[PDB]
Amino acid sequence: MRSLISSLDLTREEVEEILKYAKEFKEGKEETIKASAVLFFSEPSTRTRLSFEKAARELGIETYLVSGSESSTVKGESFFDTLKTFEGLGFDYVVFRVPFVFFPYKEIVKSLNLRLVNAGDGTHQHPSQGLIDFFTIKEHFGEVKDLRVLYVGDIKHSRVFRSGAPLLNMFGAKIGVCGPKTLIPRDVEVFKVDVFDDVDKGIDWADVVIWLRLQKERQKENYIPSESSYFKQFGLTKERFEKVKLYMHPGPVNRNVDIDHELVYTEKSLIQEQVKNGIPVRKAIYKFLWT
Amino acid sequence: MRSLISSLDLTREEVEEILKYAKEFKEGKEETIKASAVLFFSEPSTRTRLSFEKAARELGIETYLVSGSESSTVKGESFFDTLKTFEGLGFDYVVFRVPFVFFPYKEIVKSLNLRLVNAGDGTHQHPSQGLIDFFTIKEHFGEVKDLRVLYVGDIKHSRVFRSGAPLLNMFGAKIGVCGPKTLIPRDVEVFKVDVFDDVDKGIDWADVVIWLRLQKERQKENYIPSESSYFKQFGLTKERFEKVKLYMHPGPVNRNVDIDHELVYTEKSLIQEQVKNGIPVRKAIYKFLWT
Amino acid sequence: MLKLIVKNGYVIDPSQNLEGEFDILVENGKIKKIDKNILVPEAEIIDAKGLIVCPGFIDIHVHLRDPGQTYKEDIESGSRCAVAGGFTTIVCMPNTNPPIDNTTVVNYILQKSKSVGLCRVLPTGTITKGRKGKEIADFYSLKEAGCVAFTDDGSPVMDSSVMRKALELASQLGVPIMDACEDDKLAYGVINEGEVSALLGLSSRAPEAEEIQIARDGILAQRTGGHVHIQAVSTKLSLEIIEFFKEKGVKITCEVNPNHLLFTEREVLNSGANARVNPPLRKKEDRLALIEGVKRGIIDCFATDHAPHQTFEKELVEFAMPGIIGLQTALPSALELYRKGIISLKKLIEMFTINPARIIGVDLGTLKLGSPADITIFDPNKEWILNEETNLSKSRNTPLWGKVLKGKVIYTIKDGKMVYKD
Amino acid sequence: MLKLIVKNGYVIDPSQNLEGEFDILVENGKIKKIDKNILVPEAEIIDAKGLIVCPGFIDIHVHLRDPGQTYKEDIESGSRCAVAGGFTTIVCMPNTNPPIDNTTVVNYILQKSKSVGLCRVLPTGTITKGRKGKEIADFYSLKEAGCVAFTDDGSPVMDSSVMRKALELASQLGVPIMDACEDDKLAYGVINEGEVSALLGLSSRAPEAEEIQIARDGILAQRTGGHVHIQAVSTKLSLEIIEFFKEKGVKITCEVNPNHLLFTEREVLNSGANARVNPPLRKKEDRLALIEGVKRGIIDCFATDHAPHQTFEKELVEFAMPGIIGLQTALPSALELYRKGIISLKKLIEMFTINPARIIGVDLGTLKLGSPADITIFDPNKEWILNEETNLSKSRNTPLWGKVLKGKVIYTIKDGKMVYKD
Ligand SMILES: O=C(O)C[C@H](NC(=O)CP(=O)(O)O)C(=O)O
Ligand SMILES: O=C(O)C[C@H](NC(=O)CP(=O)(O)O)C(=O)O
Ligand SMILES: O=C1C[C@@H](C(=O)O)NC(=O)N1
Ligand SMILES: O=C1C[C@@H](C(=O)O)NC(=O)N1
Ligand SMILES: [Ba+2]
Ligand SMILES: [Ba+2]
Ligand SMILES: [Ba+2]
Ligand SMILES: [Zn+2]
Ligand SMILES: [Zn+2]
Repeated sequence: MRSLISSLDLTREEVEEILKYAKEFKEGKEETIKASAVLFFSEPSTRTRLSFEKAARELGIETYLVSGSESSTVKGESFFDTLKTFEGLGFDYVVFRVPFVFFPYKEIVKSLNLRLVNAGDGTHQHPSQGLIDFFTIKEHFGEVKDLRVLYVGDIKHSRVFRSGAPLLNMFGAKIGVCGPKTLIPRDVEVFKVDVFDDVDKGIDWADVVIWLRLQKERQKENYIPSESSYFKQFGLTKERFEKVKLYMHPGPVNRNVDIDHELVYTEKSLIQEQVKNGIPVRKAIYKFLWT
Repeated sequence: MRSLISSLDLTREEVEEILKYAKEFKEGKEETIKASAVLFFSEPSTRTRLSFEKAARELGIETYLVSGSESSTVKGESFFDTLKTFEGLGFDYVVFRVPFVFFPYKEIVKSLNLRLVNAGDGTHQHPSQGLIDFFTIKEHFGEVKDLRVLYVGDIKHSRVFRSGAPLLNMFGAKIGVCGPKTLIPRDVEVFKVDVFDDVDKGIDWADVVIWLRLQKERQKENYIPSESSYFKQFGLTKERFEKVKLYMHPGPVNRNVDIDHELVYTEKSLIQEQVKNGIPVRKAIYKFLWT
Repeated sequence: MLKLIVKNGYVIDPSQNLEGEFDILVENGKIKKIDKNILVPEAEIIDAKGLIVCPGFIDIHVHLRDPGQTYKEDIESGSRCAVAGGFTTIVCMPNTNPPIDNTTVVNYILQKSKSVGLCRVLPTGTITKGRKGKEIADFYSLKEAGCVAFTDDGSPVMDSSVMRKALELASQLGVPIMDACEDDKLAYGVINEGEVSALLGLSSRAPEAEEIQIARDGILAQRTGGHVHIQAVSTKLSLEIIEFFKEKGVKITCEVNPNHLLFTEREVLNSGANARVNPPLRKKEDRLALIEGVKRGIIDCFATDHAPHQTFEKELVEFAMPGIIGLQTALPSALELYRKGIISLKKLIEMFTINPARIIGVDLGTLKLGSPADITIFDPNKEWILNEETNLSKSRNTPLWGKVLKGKVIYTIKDGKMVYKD
Repeated sequence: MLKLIVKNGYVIDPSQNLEGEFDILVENGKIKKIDKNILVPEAEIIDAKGLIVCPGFIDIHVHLRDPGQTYKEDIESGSRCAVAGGFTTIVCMPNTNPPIDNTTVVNYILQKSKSVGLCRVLPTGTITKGRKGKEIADFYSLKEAGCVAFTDDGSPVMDSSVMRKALELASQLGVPIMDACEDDKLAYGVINEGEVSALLGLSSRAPEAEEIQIARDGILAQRTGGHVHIQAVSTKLSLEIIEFFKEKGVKITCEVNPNHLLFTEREVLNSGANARVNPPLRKKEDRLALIEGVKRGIIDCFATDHAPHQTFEKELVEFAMPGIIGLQTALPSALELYRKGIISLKKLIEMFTINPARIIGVDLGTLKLGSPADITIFDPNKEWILNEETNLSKSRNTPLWGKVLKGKVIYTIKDGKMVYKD
């Protein structure tokens, strides 16, 4: 009966198990889980919320949606008390996305009779996205071992990076980061990463590049002089398209900031593939947590 | 084919009937009602909305959710016209929570081919919560007759008090109130209540104490000098915990305002029990209103 | 100090309907026995022969200026004034700087007063935070720390719900509101709206400013059940309004500043800014009505509103700080009414002792067996002059400066200890 | 209490280069003689056989939370912690509520501390009014009332002229500035900018925030002639900068929180919000540099920055109040360095006694003849656990909660009076 709060808590075996279910679901496996899930979102979401929702429903899980600013959070109900409320209401799963870092989480998880699934907690973790990104990379290449995976952009504020990098590392991939030096953590090498000052070197090095969106709503000061200059320095431009081998973006894309307006859906883009992998990976997670 | 707008409209027999269904549902009774319900919330809610929703779904009722500020209320549709819209759309039930007092209501109820269920109307009524509180008290003690039930806090702004007190009274319980004198109605004795100036006397008197949240979003001026002083004067502090026999809170709790941070889930607290009783009581209400 | 005897004095204890020539035995700071010619082995003796012996006086309206304005007065200088005037208990007002709207300021005052060790100083809290008139203060914490009442003195409360809420929360706690009654739209000038303002063109303060708030407070007291104490009453209509609410059983009490018994607005022409005070000195008809309100029991007690200000704050009337010192002059001032046969000596003592005690709900102002040995001993006939030789205040601001007073404290006793002697 | 003798202990008084097995005679709260086998008629005796006897410890960085946050700790609970930890003198920080920026708050603390009567509590004042960082506070009135230093702890001063003006006006008065060094543009997150912030995405506080202000303060101290004391030093570069100014003869002193000697940022992963502190726990290299700065005499004293917060203020790191309690754990924590042979026992005592005394200019931290009999007696080897049985703080916020400590106070003596015993 467990929870998935952080990629850092998954063993190799657990990832193999999840991704095996995900592949099975992608190939059309049906399965019924008689459960209910409440999806508690106090940050915006399109794909993460809808894929968790649709994944649940296709498994027979009844889904309930609560957005933070309509919930009794507005009356001062703490995060813990909200989850405890979900527990009293008989929910089996709680899929949550919140604007703060949920750390420490272990004692709270342990104290609840609930299957908690982190759909994003501030700048901290988004484990299902890391799983989707790993699965997407693996589906493309066969294995991730020794692959060179470059993340570009706002690393500092990225729960997508923090969920994906450890999983890739754990299976022998090599991670690189490139972005405005103001948005690269000083001790980013805690993820065993190479740092590229220059995105063109990073792109030549990379087997796959994951562009990340500027987390403007999370940034406590201005970190970059401008979006169009950022695009020239770091973005997937038309010139860079010739050289890029393959690329990803967890979404949503900011066109002409991250990726050129014309380059979102090319034969080199796995972006739509990440979307399509959302439901099977998120089904795999409900299943993996069903005891 | 009726509605439940106010506790004041329930006879003894009706309450016995509702609570009998609630007990049956709590003990696992299944039942199907082929109906649809629209849940129309223009104030925040977690537990009331989710328990009405989950209650409906477990009875086979299709549920639809509308939050006020996404609805055509924003285009000037009046409350009545919204309900009439629900009627044209074929809803059987309308569960509503609104920021104003729905009074008078009888003529409007009578004019609609709908089962209206008040999930909270301003400072006026919240009948399902009064039923849940009565049921919770009754499940604990066996009967409510001659029990001493103390409500603490913002009485003036409390639809929870106004729904619970008449039901308890009707079955012979004794109601007491204690709170900032600025938040006790001058003619609170219209509920046949004793008034305690001092929460420690109230706590010694009470068999069960229901802490109420300060209705800050309803208060038209400042009534108390501060939240931490309120907590010292009226809150369930650690010192008071030794003396309190049993306690409740309709939720959400404001920790260290109503109830000490450590005292929300103790062996003396029925708070979680109120949450767990939500669905069976709200099922009982749908059933009670199904003709 | 195990044992003290106050011998041969004329004892008056109105709380007990007790008077005559009796001795008082004090044991461990407390009243032990009251009887004819008491004698005990190894006792301290003070001889009160030819003098009046009564409970220590209680002044429920004093400005100690401490913290924040200690060049005017401080807890020490005010306490010396108090005891030199016969007061063993004073209530200090909360218009200090910082104001008494938190428990730190209360505790500072309590601790400093204990260190000084002359009279009991009982703090009040503000009605509003910062005394700004907008938000009720934390009554619960302030009462628990030792405040005995709430007032925004010397500022009125202008919002009626604020005042209502003050009364509600205070009565819930069992303590009164003391209200400084002067509507600030009608009282923003410097002296009474009467003959002197008309003659000189000084800005004025309308008597209705006081009356309207007293009427408001009586109504609020009536409807909330709270107790409101009206500070420094100054007009005939005011007393009429108070009596109208007292007649209905409303918990409304009041006090008079003895200066308002002695002086009218005309004093502004003789004493300049030392007659500037809020509420102002008003007309003859008001002065006489006040005396009549004392006689008829409408005014519940004397209270000085001892309000010291320095000489440079008492120059041009327009710029002068309002207030008059009075702790050392209260008794001879009151005794003027006794001499004219307006009140009895018992009545004068009631107004200084048991009446103020009952207003603030303290068990003092009494010589009941077992109660604290707070005793004042005075000569109703002894003449003296308030001047540099005799003034214990840091300030001098009173029209009685340099004038002959009749009536004077010989001994002040607090918990069985002599804290003052002539 | 005329006469007390501390017998058979191993006395260490670094201020006098005095050590050996000596007895101490105390007369009227003061040190009278120190000699082999002293014996006097009708003396109190405490036997210190097998124990270390030294001057009472002085902690120049303590949060008493009093006034205004007394649910965290108050003067009483903090004083019990102090004495249980071997401290006879503590300096309290001014980030109370209301803050210590006026003489009422100073006096409240002084008087309350006298009532409590366990250790000497020396207040500091704020650098700025309200600690808002804009206007210098009234140093003159605050020093006169008893403040021994000014700090805006736990807020940095961001304007350089404000800091310069603080240093100028303080040095004119002969008192130091204690500066909470963390530039608020570079330190507005919750933990160190290192591995843990990178791994978890918690907002961070850059080591340069501390370094830049320490460098600024050394320069200001140099040019004004004022004395600046750097609180809770936490990085290698910081110590390098301090030493650079000490080398030039600048009056700059510093302290280390023993927690920074014991823990790194990694502790955030093991203890969660009980490792949230400003300045943060930083890296291994910093921890080791700190220990090296203690060894080489760059760090002048230990000071706890005892900073209690309740458990509900120590839940999710992002929302947690920063701070660690430390008064009861300072000594065993320090003794860890003694056990590893990093510092001598004399050196450890210097850092708790004479060094902090000299920083704040008080004649304490000594067993000199005629000086106050503030004496601490301790067992360097006695094991205990900080838990519910043993904690005297109202709060529990320390990563050492529940862990085995070695080194413990057996007796604390203040003015010849035993105020604590094991
Ligand atoms: O928002 C991003 O930049 C990446 C990532 N995005 C998503 O999960 C997609 P969505 O917000 O549409 O669910 C996230 O961290 O929320
Ligand atoms: O809000 C309260 O204080 C009591 C009561 N609360 C509830 O019904 C719980 P919720 O708002 O989470 O549905 C209400 O009146 O809405
Ligand atoms: O209301 C007040 C306050 C007082 C003072 O100086 O405090 N002086 C006055 O004359 N009237
Ligand atoms: O600068 C500070 C202040 C302190 C507090 O809680 O007062 N706690 C800290 O951790 N750092
Ligand atoms: Ba695992
Ligand atoms: Ba009916
Ligand atoms: Ba919305
Ligand atoms: Zn006054
Ligand atoms: Zn500090």
